[PDB]
Amino acid sequence: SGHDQSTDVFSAEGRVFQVEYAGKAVDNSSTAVAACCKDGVVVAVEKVHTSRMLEKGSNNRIHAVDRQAGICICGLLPDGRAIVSRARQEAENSRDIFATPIRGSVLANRVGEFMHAYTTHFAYRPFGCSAIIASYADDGPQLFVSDPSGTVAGYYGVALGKAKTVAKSELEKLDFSSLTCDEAVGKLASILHEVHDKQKDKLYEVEVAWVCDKSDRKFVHVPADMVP
Amino acid sequence: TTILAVSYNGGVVLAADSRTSSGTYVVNRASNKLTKLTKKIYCCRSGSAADTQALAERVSNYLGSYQTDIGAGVNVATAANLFQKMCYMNRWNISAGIIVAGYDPINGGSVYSIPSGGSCVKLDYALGGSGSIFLYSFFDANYKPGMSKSECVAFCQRAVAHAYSRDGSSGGLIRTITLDADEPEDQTIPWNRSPYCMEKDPKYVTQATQNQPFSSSAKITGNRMSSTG
Repeated sequence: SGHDQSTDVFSAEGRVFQVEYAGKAVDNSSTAVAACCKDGVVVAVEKVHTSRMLEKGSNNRIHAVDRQAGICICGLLPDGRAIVSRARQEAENSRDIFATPIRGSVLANRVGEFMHAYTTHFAYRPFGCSAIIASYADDGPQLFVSDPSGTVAGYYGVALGKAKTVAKSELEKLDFSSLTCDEAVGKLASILHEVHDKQKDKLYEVEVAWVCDKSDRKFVHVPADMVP
Repeated sequence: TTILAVSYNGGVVLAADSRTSSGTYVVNRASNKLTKLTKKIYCCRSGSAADTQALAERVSNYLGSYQTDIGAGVNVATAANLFQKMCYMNRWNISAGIIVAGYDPINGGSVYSIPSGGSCVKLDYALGGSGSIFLYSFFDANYKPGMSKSECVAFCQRAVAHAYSRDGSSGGLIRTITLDADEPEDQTIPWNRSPYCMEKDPKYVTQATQNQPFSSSAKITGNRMSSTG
């Protein structure tokens, strides 16, 4: 029973239970989807709205980290914002100190080591969210997923959340060598519409954001005309 | 101290005298003032040897850590902005007048003057140290941008010489280094074969007519060189 109360503790099988648990908070959360192209990278996320009366852009899951890099949180939103607030602090340390836009490869690894430091010590709990870092710095267009463990991994296409399984099947049908950033918006948004349970989560919208040669390698929410 | 970077098309040339004086006595005759930060990013060092050396090593360390973790080369900008921050934080304690020059594949041949204050000024060519002040006119006249790698080296040598020939503080060897796509070419012109010196220039052979014999005529001849004459 004591093997799972803190993150400072391996079980006999050799796994941190508190991190697998935070990982369950991601897989009961609103489905996020992203796709790395040659042109750039696209992140879509379904936001499940609790009340009918929320504004447009309430509980914004996608955040600019720097000009070229934005996180899309999937999991506990508030935790995720602490990640974003960090990722930012790192991305601006890169501009202040080292005079350069943070590389996407670094920014992901910087965010992994942050989410990891909360899986080591007893005082902290692991982060409830996965982050989807989408950069387009000098290392080309990059997509990365930092999960609660701190495990960074680069993706072409990625799906997080409660639909992860079915949303990943639909990402495999795409050809990632071919697709542009303009097609991708339509297909990822088409995916999140298809997988989303209509009976459980009646009130929802599909916040999409990209960074590509279209947007001047600047990370922004796509206009509301491209979304469907 | 005389230092100068200049950019040619592909890359840059740093050039330096090799004299560190405690004012009027030459402590070291053969100091390398060109200090490697990374493979292709050298800084020149004017002012207190101590302070530039301590900053060159402190920055060469961060660029090493950076270069490892990003898993790629360092932009020269990065070297200059690190060197600006450290020259700026301590601008009151230290006496450091730096030139970060170098090559990265993105921007090519970049040169940054970081003088005393901790300003940081991307330029075509920078002059630092006591013996800078002589070159400024010499550049304005004879410098002509869009030089070949070969000429920019032969020039910088000529320049560093013109400076160290007039400046007391500056003198000795003219160390250059060319940083471009290819492997760094350092060369060390010894004084005995320097491109210019006042001693060997035919302008200054004929001595000033100061001494001048006891004569019966206002007609200036030459100096008195024998007691018999």
